[PDB]
Amino acid sequence: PGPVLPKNALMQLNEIKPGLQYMLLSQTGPVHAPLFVMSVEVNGQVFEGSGPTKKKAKLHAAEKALRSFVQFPNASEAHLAMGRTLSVNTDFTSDQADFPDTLFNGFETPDKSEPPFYVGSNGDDSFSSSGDVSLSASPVPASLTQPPLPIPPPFPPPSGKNPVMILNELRPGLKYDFLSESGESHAKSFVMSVVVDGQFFEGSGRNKKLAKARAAQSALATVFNLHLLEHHHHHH
RNA sequence: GGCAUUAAGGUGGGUGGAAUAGUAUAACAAUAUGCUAAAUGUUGUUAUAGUAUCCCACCUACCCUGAUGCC
Repeated sequence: PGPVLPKNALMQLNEIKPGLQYMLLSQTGPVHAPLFVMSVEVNGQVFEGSGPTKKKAKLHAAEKALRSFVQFPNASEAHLAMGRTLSVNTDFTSDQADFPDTLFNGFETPDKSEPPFYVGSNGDDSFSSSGDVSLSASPVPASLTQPPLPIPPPFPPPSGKNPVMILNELRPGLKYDFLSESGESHAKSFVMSVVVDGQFFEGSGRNKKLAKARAAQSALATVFNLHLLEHHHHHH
């Protein structure tokens, strides 16, 4: 239907509030996933809530203490004739609200190019199947819109710019890999590859920096629908 | 065969610099709940800071290749 807001628990607490008290426990963790546990006290009942940042913590705390407090807005008696326990009858289930979507078929080109389409006496294994794999990605199919190579066509490397950061600051939502060399310590030719939005790029060089500058340059221009050698003053 | 000097490239480590990210602290205003009043909440603007992510430069060590000289 739509989103929700804490203003409910906030207003409601503000109403019931006879003069309550908020506490802040924990508050420790990494620099980007800190945990705060705020505990809220009314009439001697305290309820603790664990959220990132103080907002959600105090919120959940307020909710709990609200629901408890509405049953003890005042007191004059107590007992011990009650308690609580645990269970394990929930380690399994019999219902859901979602479904799988994984692959179930796949194929590979039977030859260096597409097979005939006007004959029936030049083979015996290209008209009696439609797939042979569903658990791998080793095939090398095509789309008649780009060469069948595992890589896009060649591109010119940079000569003073550095596309690794531009890309890693316009769309850092990628991953990179590094690939083999071709010498002992001289005439070396290392390479890097990348995967970006699902596409794949690669680039070689005399060192790891130059190789990433070519693989990145390729990834940037293609995925950003832009280029790197057609301007030089877009900013200053 | 060993030794000296000179030069090119690559790799590891250390140091320094920059950008991005989330959180936190502090100030100001507005908006909301009550408006008897108090208090609190929500949002906006501004300033500051440990860290994490990533890059760049410098320094050092190592590896390797070229050139020349001596024995």
